[PDB]
Formats: sequence, structure tokens, C-alpha cells
Amino acid sequence: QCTVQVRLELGHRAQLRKKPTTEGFTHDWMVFVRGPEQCDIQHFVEKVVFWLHDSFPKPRRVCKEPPYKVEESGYAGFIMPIEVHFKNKEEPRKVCFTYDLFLNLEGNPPVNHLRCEKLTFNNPTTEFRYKLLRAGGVMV
Ligand SMILES: CC(=O)NCCCC[C@H](N)C(=O)O
Repeated sequence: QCTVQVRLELGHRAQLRKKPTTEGFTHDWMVFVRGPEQCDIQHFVEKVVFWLHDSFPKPRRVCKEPPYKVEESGYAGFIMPIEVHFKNKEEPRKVCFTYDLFLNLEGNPPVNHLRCEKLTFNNPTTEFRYKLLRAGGVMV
């Protein structure tokens, strides 16, 4: 018996483009998944999948190594499914978040937002428990 907690940070940045794109997109934005300072989530994250709006081509964006991030231009915010796939052999294999990707509108300063997620793994296998603790996971 034991439980291991690890921390994830999902976030995004958005600002007006000085010059809109050829499509006339108003904003540059960037969405990421990272660990807190001095934590290496690569130890237990196999890959992160960023499910972009259907407008963007190849909207399935995969980061298999850090940095787990996507940079694009846009005209409006949307709901971005983000899938964090674990280096786990048993369940759960992944965790899904629906990320609120919103833009700074009507001359508000740039957007720079962070969403902190705590994952609780009950009775992980030996192999996966090492990866969690190597990433800076803590037993409770
Ligand atoms: C590039 C860009 O801005 N794409 C559109 C994103 C918003 C789509 C719409 N508001 C929706 O939520 O489906």
C-alpha cells in the first residue's frame, strides 16, 4: 500500500500581433504543460497531445519530449483538450484536461495564466512509482 502525488502546470500566453498573419489572425498564443521548478516530468510523461481547433491543419500536435508546448496565431479563444500520456504499463495510461484558451481582447495587456493540477496515483507498479518519484513525486 502507498500513494504518490506529482504536480503539473498547464498554462498559456496570448498577445496582439503587431502585424496580423496572411489569414489576418490578431493574436500570437502559446500553450504548455511543464513541471514546477526543479521537477522533470519527462520521467513519467510519455508525450503530451494538444488537440487544436478544427480550423488549424494537423490539429493533433504531439510533444514527445520537453518542452511540452504549441505556438500558433489566432482570431479567438477555444476549449483545447490536452492529453498527458504516462510511461505507465497499467491504468491510468493518461489524463485529459479541457484547457480554457482565452485571448486578451480590446487592448487588455497580454494574457499569462497558469493552471496547477495535482495527480494522485494509488498503488502504482514499482517501475512507474520510480518514474513519479524521479520526477519529484512525494509519497503520502
Ligand atoms: C485560429 C482561430 O482563431 N480559430 C478559431 C478558434 C475559435 C473557434 C470557436 N470560437 C469555437 O469555440 O469553436
